[PDB]
Amino acid sequence: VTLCSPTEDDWPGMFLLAAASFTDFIGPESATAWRTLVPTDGAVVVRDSEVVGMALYMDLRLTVPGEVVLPTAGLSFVAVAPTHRRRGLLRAMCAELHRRIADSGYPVAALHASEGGIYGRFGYGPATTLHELTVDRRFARFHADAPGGSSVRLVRPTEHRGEFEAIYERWRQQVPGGLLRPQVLWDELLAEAKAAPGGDRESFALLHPDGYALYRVDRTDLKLARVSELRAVTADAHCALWRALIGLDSMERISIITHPQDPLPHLLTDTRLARTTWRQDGLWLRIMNVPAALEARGYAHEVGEFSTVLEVSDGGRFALKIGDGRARCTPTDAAAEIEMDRDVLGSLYLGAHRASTLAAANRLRTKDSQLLRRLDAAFASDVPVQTAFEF
Amino acid sequence: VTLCSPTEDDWPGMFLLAAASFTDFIGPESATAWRTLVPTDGAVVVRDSEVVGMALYMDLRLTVPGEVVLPTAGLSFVAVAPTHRRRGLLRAMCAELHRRIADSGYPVAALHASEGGIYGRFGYGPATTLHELTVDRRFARFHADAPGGSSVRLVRPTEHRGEFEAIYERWRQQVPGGLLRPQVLWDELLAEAKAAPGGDRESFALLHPDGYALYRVDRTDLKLARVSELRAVTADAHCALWRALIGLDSMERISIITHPQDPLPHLLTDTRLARTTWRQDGLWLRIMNVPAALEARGYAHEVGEFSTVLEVSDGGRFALKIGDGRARCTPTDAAAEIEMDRDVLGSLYLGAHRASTLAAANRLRTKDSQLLRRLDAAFASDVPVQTAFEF
Amino acid sequence: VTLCSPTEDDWPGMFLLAAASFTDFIGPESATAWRTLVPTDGAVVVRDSEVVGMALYMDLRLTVPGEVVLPTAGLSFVAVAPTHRRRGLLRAMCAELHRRIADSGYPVAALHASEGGIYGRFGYGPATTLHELTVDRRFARFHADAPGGSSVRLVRPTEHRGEFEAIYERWRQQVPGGLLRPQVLWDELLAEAKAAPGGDRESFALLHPDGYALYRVDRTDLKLARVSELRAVTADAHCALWRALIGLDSMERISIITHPQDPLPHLLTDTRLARTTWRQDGLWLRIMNVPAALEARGYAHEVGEFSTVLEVSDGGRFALKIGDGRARCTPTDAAAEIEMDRDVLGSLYLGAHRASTLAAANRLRTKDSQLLRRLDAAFASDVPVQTAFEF
Amino acid sequence: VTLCSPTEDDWPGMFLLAAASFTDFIGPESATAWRTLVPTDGAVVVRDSEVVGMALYMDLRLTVPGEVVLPTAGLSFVAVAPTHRRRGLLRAMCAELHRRIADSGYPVAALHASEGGIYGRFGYGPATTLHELTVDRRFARFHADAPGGSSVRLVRPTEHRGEFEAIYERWRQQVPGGLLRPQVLWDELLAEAKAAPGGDRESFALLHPDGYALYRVDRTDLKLARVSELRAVTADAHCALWRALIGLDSMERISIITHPQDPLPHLLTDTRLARTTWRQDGLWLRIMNVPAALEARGYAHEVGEFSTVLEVSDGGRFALKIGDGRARCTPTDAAAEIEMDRDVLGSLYLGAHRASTLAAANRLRTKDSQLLRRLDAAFASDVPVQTAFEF
Amino acid sequence: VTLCSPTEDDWPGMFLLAAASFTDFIGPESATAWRTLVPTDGAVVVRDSEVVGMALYMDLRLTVPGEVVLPTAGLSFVAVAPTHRRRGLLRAMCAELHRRIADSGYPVAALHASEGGIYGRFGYGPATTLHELTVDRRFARFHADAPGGSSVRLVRPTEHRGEFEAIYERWRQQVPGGLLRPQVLWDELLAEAKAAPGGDRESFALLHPDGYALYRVDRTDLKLARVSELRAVTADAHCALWRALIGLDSMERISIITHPQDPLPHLLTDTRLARTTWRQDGLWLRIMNVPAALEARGYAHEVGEFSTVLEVSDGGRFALKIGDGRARCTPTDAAAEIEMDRDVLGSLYLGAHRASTLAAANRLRTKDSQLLRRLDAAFASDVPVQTAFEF
Ligand SMILES: CC(C)NC(=N)NC(=N)Nc1ccc(Cl)cc1
Ligand SMILES: CC(C)NC(=N)NC(=N)Nc1ccc(Cl)cc1
Ligand SMILES: CC(C)NC(=N)NC(=N)Nc1ccc(Cl)cc1
Ligand SMILES: CC(C)NC(=N)NC(=N)Nc1ccc(Cl)cc1
Ligand SMILES: CC(C)NC(=N)NC(=N)Nc1ccc(Cl)cc1
Repeated sequence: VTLCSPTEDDWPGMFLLAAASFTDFIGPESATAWRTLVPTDGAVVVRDSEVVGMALYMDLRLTVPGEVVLPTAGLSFVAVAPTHRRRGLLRAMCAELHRRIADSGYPVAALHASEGGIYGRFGYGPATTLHELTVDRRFARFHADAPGGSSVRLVRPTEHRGEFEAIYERWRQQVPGGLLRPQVLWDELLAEAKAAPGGDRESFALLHPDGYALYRVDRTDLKLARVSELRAVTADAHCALWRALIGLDSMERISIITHPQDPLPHLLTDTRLARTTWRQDGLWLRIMNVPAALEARGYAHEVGEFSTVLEVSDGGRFALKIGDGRARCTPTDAAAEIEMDRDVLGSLYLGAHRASTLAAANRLRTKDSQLLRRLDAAFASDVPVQTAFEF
Repeated sequence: VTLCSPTEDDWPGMFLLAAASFTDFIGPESATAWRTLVPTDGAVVVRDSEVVGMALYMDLRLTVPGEVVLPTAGLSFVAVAPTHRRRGLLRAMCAELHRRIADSGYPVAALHASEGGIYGRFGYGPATTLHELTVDRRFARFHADAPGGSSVRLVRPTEHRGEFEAIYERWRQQVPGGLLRPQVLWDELLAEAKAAPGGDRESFALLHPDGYALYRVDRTDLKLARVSELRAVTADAHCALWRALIGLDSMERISIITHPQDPLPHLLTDTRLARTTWRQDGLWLRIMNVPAALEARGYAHEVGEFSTVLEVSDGGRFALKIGDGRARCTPTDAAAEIEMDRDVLGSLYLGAHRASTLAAANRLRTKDSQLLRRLDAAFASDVPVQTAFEF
Repeated sequence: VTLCSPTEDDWPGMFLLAAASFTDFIGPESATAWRTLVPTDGAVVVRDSEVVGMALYMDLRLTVPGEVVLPTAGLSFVAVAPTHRRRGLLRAMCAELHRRIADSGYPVAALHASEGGIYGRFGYGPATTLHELTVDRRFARFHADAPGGSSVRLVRPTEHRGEFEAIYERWRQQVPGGLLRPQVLWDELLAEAKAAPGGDRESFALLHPDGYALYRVDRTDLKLARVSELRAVTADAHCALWRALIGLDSMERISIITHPQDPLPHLLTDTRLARTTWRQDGLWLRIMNVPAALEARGYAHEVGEFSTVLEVSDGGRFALKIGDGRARCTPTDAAAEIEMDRDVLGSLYLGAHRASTLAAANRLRTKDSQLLRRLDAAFASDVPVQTAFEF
Repeated sequence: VTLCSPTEDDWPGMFLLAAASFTDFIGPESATAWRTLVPTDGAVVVRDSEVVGMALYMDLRLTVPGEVVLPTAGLSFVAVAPTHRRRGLLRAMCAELHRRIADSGYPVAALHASEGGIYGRFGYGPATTLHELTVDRRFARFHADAPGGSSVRLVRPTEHRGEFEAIYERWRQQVPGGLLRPQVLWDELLAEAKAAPGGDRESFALLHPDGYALYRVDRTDLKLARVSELRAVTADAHCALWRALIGLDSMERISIITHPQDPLPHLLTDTRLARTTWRQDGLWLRIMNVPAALEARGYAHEVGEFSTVLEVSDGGRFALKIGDGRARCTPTDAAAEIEMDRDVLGSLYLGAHRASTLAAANRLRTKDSQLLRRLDAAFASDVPVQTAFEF
Repeated sequence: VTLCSPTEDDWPGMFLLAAASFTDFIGPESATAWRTLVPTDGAVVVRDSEVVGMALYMDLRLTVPGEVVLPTAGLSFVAVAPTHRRRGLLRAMCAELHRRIADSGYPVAALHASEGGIYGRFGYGPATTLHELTVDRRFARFHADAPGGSSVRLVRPTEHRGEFEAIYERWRQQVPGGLLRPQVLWDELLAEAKAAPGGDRESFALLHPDGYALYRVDRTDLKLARVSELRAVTADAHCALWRALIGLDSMERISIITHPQDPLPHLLTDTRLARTTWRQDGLWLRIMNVPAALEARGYAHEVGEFSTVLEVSDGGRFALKIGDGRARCTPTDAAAEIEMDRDVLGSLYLGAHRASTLAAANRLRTKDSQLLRRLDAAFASDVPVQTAFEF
């Protein structure tokens, strides 16, 4: 077996492995559009001749706490032929891409995991949490305090592309987890909004000056509406869109994949009607350069200046000083006050997981409980972390 | 209809309403043990003659952030006959008990809600969150970092009552949400640990010096073990008990009703195996005396001294100064900087809900985003809020 | 918001609201064929610019007891945008159409209800009952008395359109509930008889000189045949078609949406094999002109001449004389002997609901039990009321 | 009603009956390809004018024990209109085809039965057994002894047609139950390997020099892979293909319709993971000429020479001598030592059913237990009987 | 941890581990009756003080092909505390019991496996196959050939204990897999035949001079009868009992756990009505002494004398001569012609698995296909292998 950058002649072999590996593999046409986000030298293949393994990264822009946008290597299209399992192909492909990503200057890599048990050992930690809420809209009444007690329009998505793009662009710059959505991914999204013979029903949109929701009736459950994406830049827009969704009088239930701090339940007289039906890891992060990542993000202003020594397992030891919402992270050989594997740092990085929770599992080790409280407070995000789109 | 404290002659009428109202109504014997926690004048009935409504409170001790224990009026046994709906009986009974609770000197009242839409309008806010985790133990492997890589014993619960009582007593004093469990409730718990003809299977216990788990196989799904209660005072005890539960080799699944910050998922190589199968409000709080409650709890040391003016809707306006982890809360007629209904304060009080999340639903109103960040940080609990036992 | 007859420019806005409101919305092509049944001034829209509400009526011909055919305004395509709920749009649109229908000379309006709780307050009463029967054909044996112990042919529907049209035309003139089916609706029916990729299987027909059945195998349950429509003008035809349907030896079950007096169960040695799997209101009626409707239908010859005074709530008081199967219905200020809301009269009108049943719910009020027996007998239909087709 | 060979003018009438009778009826195009396997005079129709019954046979080649290939009449496309049940059409059509098959010189006829209770009385006995195995691949580990501890390639079926044809051709000559697969059936198979809108997902192939597997992900259960066909000429190929199928890491389950002696379970450390989820009769046989069939197949060499007298109910009495793996079967009027109906002989013929098992049901009658043991041993097949393809 | 024979003081500790390990653990009373089958020194415990592991064997009598009865060590009550997994306790307990069993003179050990992946590596091979058949009795018609076209009585089990014992005793001596059922196990069986509050319904019996069936209606599915045990010594008795079971006119379905050669399906006009709903390994065998086991059983008379050399992996090499239905098995250092692990021999031993099937998985290795055919024929059982009762 050999590992190398694919030639044009490798891509049909890659698309066969993709079709056999991914049920959501639209086809070679969709694949060729995503391919425009893959840099030169962003892809590796393993050949036995025939393609038996592949992996690549896309050039992404990820928003982190403090509204800072990082260049991010988005791992995707990772697959090993069912004929070639347990031969170290995944480890070899991840080692080569990680070498290329680090050499190229990316401070972070990111992925969506097909299973929970793979990517930890390669230094990825789950950094966003997906939370599905299902509302029994038949009983849903808005609280007396809820805003907006007709700013929303029901529209055809393909006729309002410009407005969706501009709202999304405002949203993604404000929210940790936000990703820049390039033109080719808007092309894909609006092509999926069409009804397909034997497939999805037509998508509709609810459009506010400061937010939109895209939804469709479920293929088989005709009383369920699924919200594919709701992006609101203001609380007024979020509440106005939910008032419209709860007005889908022919549905029994509205479901959305959202984040744990979605204020929806608080909009209703019965908080219990917004039921959590599913929870899962969303975006995973591998911190490629510990000092560049820790100095780049903003920190909570509420915690007073403090200094510590952080060791990442096989990733350096650093003097970490955090104050006035900024970190300075410098090499040191001083004794470590905090130790953790690289994956744990990625889990902390967008504020989705508390240092004290990881400490209670012994994933993060310190003898100082005051230092733990300070890290928890500092790494917290003012704006709750959300998940942009899967890749 | 008349509202009054019940006489001894009213109790058979109350037990009939209870049997008709509550499916979990063990019987008059269990009821008579809980009755020892009801103070003189802790109960009201409505008569049409026959009992058509009832409500009472029990004397409880609730742990709040800072390890402070508050006298708490636990509302329970609330029922209105199906013959007497929509006649204002619940509002009349809650108004009278709230008068008695406030006059008696309780700073807080608490309940478990049969539905989500009732108790908000009486000033109760959901203050703890129940989180059911279901583990597919067949795939569960402990992370290399997990502690305890035989401190636990498999025992009969009724033979180790003293040890369970002492561990629980340590747990409940340390954790916000903790409740003192009186002798009569230990009597009930150990009577429910017995197998019943046509009912529950036998409970077993896993016992560590610093924690215990009580579990039983499900009545009908013989491959599911349900953990009824796991109380761990140390991280080592928590991990050791889960190692033993994952060693129940005849089960496919282990389920527990826990809290959102349970570190279990982080103990495993695959965090996704600890699946969230259910989430719901647990304990609800009504703040009866705003200054006594806000001055009693401890606050985060990480936030610097700040002053604000808080108005509770029909519950006073106060100068609120928070610093060095303590609050001072004094009458003022100065302009309000923060306004919220009483129920919202109860939701904030144990740190389960963020001020910024309630603000995004307009349940809490301020024009100062810096003040919101400061309240979020100050009201946060170092020790995650848990739910003790239902009542 | 403004209410008006739509211009040609409004129809794309109406088709967007329709797609978002109705899951069964084939598309703009099907819509344009139904549109040929809508008279000039048969449609209203509400604009905010954009269409946020719509309603129309079609010109129909409804058969009532005595084989009398009434011009009928069939309400359809009624929808309010999810953005515009609770603003009185439905009440405003129904008030305007009802004004136009009454002014145009229609004695009755009719609809199929999307939910049971809407149309009562606008004067519509459920007037036909849908009854789904599911037969376990594996056990079905015909009684010794059953007729037809090969008059039926298995055919392709599109090749026998003329014969279906002529049988249906005989059926609809004989049966209360019958509707004239115009050419455009035969076009639609035969287009739905085609198999669709990802959709319905091919329909087949069973054809007798005096009846037909259209059926298809269910999309997903391949052992269920669904009869979409069985129209039999004679008992011999009805029994012959069921003999053929019970001969679908590859099916386990045959289901049909029929009426409560379907004689099918009586054809079998085991009446219980024709199981009632679903029951629901079918056609709803609003009596627009009380005297024109009550004088138009025929009444049971078995009841002797009687006179009464009927008051319809806000719909007039009338001297009602019924004899020799005919009614005379004239204005009076004499004291009322019978009172009911308009919706109740529509429920009585085709004989689907008994006066004595509505009296027992206090929907119809009299102090005379003899008068109730006389109304029950008079309003009964000799020929059981059936449901023609949905609109 | 009349029975005759169809004219070209009958075929549209036959295709209508086929569409109404068979849910798996691809269409007239697929039907016209299978039609090339039907000999002149291989088809009968019943007319009432219109086609109300049909039956035909195809020219097949069936492998029997000893690697002997018999000309076989494959009954197929048998249907009676639902209008014409219980009129003896099936018996009349089977009697005429059986006359033509016997006169033409076929020693055996075969079919796949739509139900288990029809074909016994026409002399067909179930001769192969279908066994569905479902593997929970997440737990599947190969035994230390299992062969092949990368000979297999993941390929697109349509690009390797030549290789599939050559492996299948080797398989079908070696295994009892094997059928020659003509070019038109390879055309059909590779056309079904394509994804269909609203239908099947794309098929992939696993290709070894000495075996192949064709599989697809299930339409609706996206964690189930269904193996449509696995043909392995060697044990090494069988194990190598299963290693690759168990490497489909995105599936939970792999299902296959195989035979009772599939060695798969023995390849795994946990034999129980290969679960039997379904069992059913596969190919049915009617022995048309008792001596030609019994002399044609090979018998077990392990049993010593023996002689008996076999009577088939209304099918002759024969002196049957079996030795050195060969039978001689000659007319006799000597007393019968063994008696059975024709269907029972067909059940014994490929070794799928034991003589002693049929004797215990009194389907085969002898007074000699030693003769039963000898027949069981002689009729056993060295190579386990498999099912080729349905027709 | 220490391993030793338990004292009387250990048994309460063993019964706690048993209750926690086995859901079917009736209680200490049932346990004390089974305990009478455990020889002195038949039990081992591991102590940490407290019991953390246990295993024992019972003295059984197992019928093998040729109606030979072997003393058999039945392993049972094997459990390791969930606190003590992965410490080699099971391997240590099995090694000690196997030492004691071998020293005591048992030629074979046997068990029922809680999972399929444990006992292989300790030399146990699955030797019987459990086959659940579910009959839709509503369609079941007996074939014209079926025997018995009133020898059976419906009786109360507890009144006919003597007759059940005598039939079972005849059955168990005739059938490979048969076990002697001691008086204490008849006591248990007849105590389980009683209805329990919240548990099983009453059992009834069908009693023939030469067979019995015990059955009960399912706890929850009131249209399912479960046959717990059917023992028939003659084909006439087997058919007569099934005629009576198919006469349970209030049931839809009759289920039984039987063996793969049950002739039931052949008794019916539709063989497919006896559906295989479940298949699993039953009894597992460990051959403790290869020559004593191979010389003890009878072999097929149909195969001519042959000689080979068999090597069992770490269990000896033997000259194996089989002729006239008897084996001679003597030490040799000649080259092996056949090799297999000990577990494989146990799988072959009662005739449930074919040598050629195990060879195709490479669990049995020879270069001689003629030798494989001879072993398959020789190890076959004339009387099909059945499973007596679980332990
Ligand atoms: C929504 C998700 C599942 N879509 C993706 N998986 N992203 C994706 N398919 N990514 C991808 C990237 C590059 C190429 Cl060349 C081909 C595919
Ligand atoms: C575990 C919960 C549901 N148990 C309770 N509901 N508490 C409870 N039943 N409380 C209660 C309190 C007082 C009396 Cl007199 C009777 C009953
Ligand atoms: C079978 C039923 C549901 N079909 C209808 N709903 N009727 C219907 N769609 N009616 C309708 C009438 C007029 C117009 Cl312009 C557009 C649609
Ligand atoms: C895979 C099976 C179900 N396919 C078949 N049934 N065979 C089949 N359809 N046979 C067939 C034979 C001849 C003619 Cl003309 C038309 C059809
Ligand atoms: C029917 C089966 C499951 N019953 C058994 N497991 N046998 C069993 N429990 N055996 C057993 C043997 C000895 C003792 Cl001391 C205690 C129990």
